[PDB]
Amino acid sequence: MKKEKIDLFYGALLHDIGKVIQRATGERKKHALVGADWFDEIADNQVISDQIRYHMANYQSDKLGNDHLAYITYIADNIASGVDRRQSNEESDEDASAKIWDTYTNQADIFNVFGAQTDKRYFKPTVLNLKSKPNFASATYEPFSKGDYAAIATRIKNELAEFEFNQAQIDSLLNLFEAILSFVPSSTNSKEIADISLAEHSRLTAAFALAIYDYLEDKGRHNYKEDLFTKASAFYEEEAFLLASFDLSGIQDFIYNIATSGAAKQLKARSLYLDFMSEYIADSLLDKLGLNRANLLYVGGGHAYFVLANTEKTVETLVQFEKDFNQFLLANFQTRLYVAFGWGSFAAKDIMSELNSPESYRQIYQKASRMISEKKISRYDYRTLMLLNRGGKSSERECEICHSVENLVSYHDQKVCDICRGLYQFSKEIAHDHFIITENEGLPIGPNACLKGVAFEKLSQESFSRVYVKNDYKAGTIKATHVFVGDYQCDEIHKYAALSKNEDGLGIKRLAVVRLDVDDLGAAFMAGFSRQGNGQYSTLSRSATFSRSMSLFFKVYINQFASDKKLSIIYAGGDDVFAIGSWQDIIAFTVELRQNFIKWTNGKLTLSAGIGLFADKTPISLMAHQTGELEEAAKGNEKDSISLFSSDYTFKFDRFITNVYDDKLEQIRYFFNHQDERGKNFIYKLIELLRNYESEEKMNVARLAYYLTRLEELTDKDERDKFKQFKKLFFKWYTNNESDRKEAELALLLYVYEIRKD
Amino acid sequence: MTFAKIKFSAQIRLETGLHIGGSDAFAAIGAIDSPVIKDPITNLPIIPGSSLKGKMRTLLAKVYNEKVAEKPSDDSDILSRLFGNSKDKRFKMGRLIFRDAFLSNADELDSLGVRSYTEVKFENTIDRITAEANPRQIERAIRNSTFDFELIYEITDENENQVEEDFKVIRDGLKLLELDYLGGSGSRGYGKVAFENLKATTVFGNYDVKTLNELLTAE
Amino acid sequence: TYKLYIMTFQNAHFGSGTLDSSKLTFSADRIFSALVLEALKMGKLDAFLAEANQDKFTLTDAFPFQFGPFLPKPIGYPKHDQIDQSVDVKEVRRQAKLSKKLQFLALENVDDYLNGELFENEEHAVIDTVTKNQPHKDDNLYQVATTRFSNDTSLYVIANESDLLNELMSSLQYSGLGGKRSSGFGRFELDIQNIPLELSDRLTKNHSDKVMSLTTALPVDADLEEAMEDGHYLLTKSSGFAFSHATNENYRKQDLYKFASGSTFSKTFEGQIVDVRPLDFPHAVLNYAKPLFFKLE
Repeated sequence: MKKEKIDLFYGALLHDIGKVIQRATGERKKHALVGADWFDEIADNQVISDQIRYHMANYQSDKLGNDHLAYITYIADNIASGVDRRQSNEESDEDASAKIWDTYTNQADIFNVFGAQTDKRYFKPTVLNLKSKPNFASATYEPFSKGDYAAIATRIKNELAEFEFNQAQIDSLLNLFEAILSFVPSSTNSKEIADISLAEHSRLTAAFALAIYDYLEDKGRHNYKEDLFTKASAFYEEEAFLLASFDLSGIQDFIYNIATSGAAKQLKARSLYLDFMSEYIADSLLDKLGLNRANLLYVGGGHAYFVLANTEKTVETLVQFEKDFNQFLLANFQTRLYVAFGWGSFAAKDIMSELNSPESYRQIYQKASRMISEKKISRYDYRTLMLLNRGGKSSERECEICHSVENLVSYHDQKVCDICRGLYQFSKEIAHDHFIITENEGLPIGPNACLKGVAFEKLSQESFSRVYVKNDYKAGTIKATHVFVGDYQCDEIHKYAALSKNEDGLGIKRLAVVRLDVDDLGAAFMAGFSRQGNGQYSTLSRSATFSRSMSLFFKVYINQFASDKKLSIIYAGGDDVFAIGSWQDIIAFTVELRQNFIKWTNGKLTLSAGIGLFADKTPISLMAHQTGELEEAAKGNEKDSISLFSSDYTFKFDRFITNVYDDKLEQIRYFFNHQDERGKNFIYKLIELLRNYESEEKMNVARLAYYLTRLEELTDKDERDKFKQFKKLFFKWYTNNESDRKEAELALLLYVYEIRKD
Repeated sequence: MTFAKIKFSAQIRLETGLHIGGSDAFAAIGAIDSPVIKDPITNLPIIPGSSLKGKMRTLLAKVYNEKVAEKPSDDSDILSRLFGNSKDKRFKMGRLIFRDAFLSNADELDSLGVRSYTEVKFENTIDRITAEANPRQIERAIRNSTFDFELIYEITDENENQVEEDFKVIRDGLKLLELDYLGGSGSRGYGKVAFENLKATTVFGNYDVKTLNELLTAE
Repeated sequence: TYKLYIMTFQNAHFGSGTLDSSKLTFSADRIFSALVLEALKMGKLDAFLAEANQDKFTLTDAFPFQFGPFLPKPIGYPKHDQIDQSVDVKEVRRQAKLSKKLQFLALENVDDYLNGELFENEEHAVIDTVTKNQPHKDDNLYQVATTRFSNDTSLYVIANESDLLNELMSSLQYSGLGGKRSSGFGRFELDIQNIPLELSDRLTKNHSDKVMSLTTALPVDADLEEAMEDGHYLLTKSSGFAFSHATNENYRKQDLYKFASGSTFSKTFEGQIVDVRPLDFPHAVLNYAKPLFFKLE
């Protein structure tokens, strides 16, 4: 990147730190001046400082040149706002500014406008920490506090005291933003809802400024004052932006297809390796376009979105990188993995709220989806398939994990391919925090580029081009890019079968796999905000903060939801969650995750979960397949449902928490913990009567009545009354309806799983 | 002599509770700690063909194996030419095509008055130094249940002089399986079966099964 | 092109690459290899090879048959020209997910799906896995997945009425198809039916309109470029270990990437009975990738 482009980037990203400084200090000066003379106290760079000072176009624009970068930055702000900031007349009247700006309101929850209308909730400004409890939005967190902003200002001042404004530090500073301004409102004006975080708003402003600079450089237009200030309304109609995207097909099949022992380490290493491959695709594509991570809207699950400048050069680099990375994937993974790129051209007009059409809003994203689907349908040309079908290989042995025949090597008396050997090596290197991109050493992550996890102390001894830091919010001594994954691991996978037993030997020696998915996440992205305000709440800002909130919940918060639990989160990105553990801790973790998701999204997004129960030493591919089948069965029950151990036990999830776990199972525990062997053995007769009800309804209710009262008569006199209570309650459950019948059956099944001695 | 296929239709009738077992996904939710293998759809007890093939091969390994069978791959020619053998040229695929066994008297069992097709057997173990009894429960495919047993032996031009020896091997396997158990804890009174209406009929091609049936049934 | 061979199954295991997986329907390569093996073991291998090399021979992938010939979902025809709806994005994504989940349409409504109508899947078979062991060294535990059909669901294949093919089919119905055939899984009962009058007029081999392949076929090099330049398709691997009686050790037969069904093309093409034998081994492995097309609207 050019030095001018870097200065434009920094001026557009730091143009709104003045709001934070003003709120921390309480000064009545304009935020632009406060940010500018704060920047002058920490760094001697006139271009960034006066970009921050003059991002307000009405503030003495005559003192800037016609080619000044500020005229870019200012218009980028209007784009990242999805709102016209001039037509409001908030920019020329100080008295009206003191009346409209409600600086005493914190950031509002993005879900206050999602779906139907409910009670508004607000976030208290807090610094993100990997070990801190979730910051739940509450209606009582609306009032503004200066004390929270004081610590924010102190930390940002301390971190930027010795900051070098260079390309290599770029991503590091962005991470600092994500650590600090993710819960600080971007604007406090009364007429708008403050559900855009200032970090996200600044990131969008910087991305749009870089895109506008690239588009104008390609067109040979250097008079930014005339183009973006004098003719800003005319430029809002120009077709100058691209919403691009890529999807990597084959991720789940590549991760979960393991056939031999040691599947555990390969499984986690493959999940992390595909996440890093998607990250490397995004980073290398940005590097080829001379952009940075600010242009990145979303990366997750192999799905990623970019906002780029609409030029023939951008299209040529897109298709060239498409061909190069597909050639690399054909060389290494054959047809197992395939990346597909699409891009849809859109203008500024269609991302505002006074000029966007909700149809147009979606249309922006739509074109790209249709093009990606078309390229996914038609994958390879005639050369590629003619080459892949050439055969000519006389091989007697194969790889024992993914059944590959390319470059077989011996390892632990077992034949594995080069990629399997790389994941074998990488599984031991997952424990490190730093991952480097070298030219030859490590797992091949891209064209002439390999990924290698190396500890910190050895980082000085290796030649690298890019460094990723996993689950770290601290700006370290090394200029790196920060990525977040869900990778809590309590023990090795083969031990969770034995770990289910307690100290007294209670508990079945079985493991469990949970697959969880948030329903209609794509519809949430596309039209979740269009239901309120007659579609006016549909801007890229709201989709971007929805993406960031989903990432915050499913990449770092899930690690705290997994705390102290005997489980491993193999894959947690976007909407799909995959964990393997002891069955009690797995079900526990699923219940807590959804309760906290319902509290996080205010009941707007629901979850469907499938919890398969499996024995020790079972193949992992079969595990994933059965648990995904249960997840789909749960998806079939009008969504918001949980499927426990079978498609038969599919329940509405809220009913599962309220009725199955803490209502029926608790009473069954309270009763049968006080009972001898005969009462515990009567559970099997109870279950058999529950299963056979449909065939012999009245005879079965007779038999159940008999069995309950014979156990009445067998119970001691002191314990008789509690039995009468349980007998009445269970008879009511059995005679009420089929839903309570199935719930009682599941509660009995869970309890008999808990007490099993074998 | 040209292609032929001979089918040994029979009706396995459990004289004692059968416990083939193997609860993995569907039968795993049985709440018994040892569920019998069932049909995923009708939840009916099933005798898989693998159980019959394995038990017949292990039983004939004690009669038609002159050398000690350290591994099934090192079985005698007679056994490996019927049950197959992965590590030889001629005997890669065997001449015996077993089939699963499904309940066929479910209506008769309903007429008798049963409520379930799998009983629960309660057992216990007595310690020797102490005397505390540890109890346990295991499922049992109830007796007087019939399963359709159907095994096909293929007759090929090259393997024609060995038809009589093969027929003796099937006879000695079916009547050894009638004396030993069929899966489960057979040494404690389990899995006793009986092949009723044991009849061999040529199906594809043609053969003189009329000489085989008389020496198959009765004696 | 002539018959509607139906085969009622009760339990079968068609591997998808691993022993623990079992597909609902088998591909044409599996049944072609089964027929070739049956002809070889009976003695009349050369007659079946001569019939297969002729252009009159036809074979299609197994498709479900439940009170009416069912067919593969046309890949690439949910086309927006007949799928434009005014519903909200929630319903749009729900119907897109339902279409993507659909794998087999009924012949009675195939054109209806081409008009934009929406259909759902049907209860055909349950994919269950059974765990077995080897009690000879007491250190083995394997798992086999099966595809036990019900709801009176059979499978059907489209082949010419020929005495040889009918005899090989009748011999195959007591040999099983795919998987552990000598363990119970794979057996079926044969029946021979005539093609319904709503299918024979469209079941084709040569026009210039848009034709859904009903077979995992691989075009020759002459028309491959013209096939993919205006075609919608899917790719499947026909890899595996080549079953053979002339080696003491198994050999991985050559990998092959074939166009699945239903891949739509702008025109018909020619297939191949491709040799995928490892080098220096007398008898070869034949992979059948020859098209049987369906005419569309």
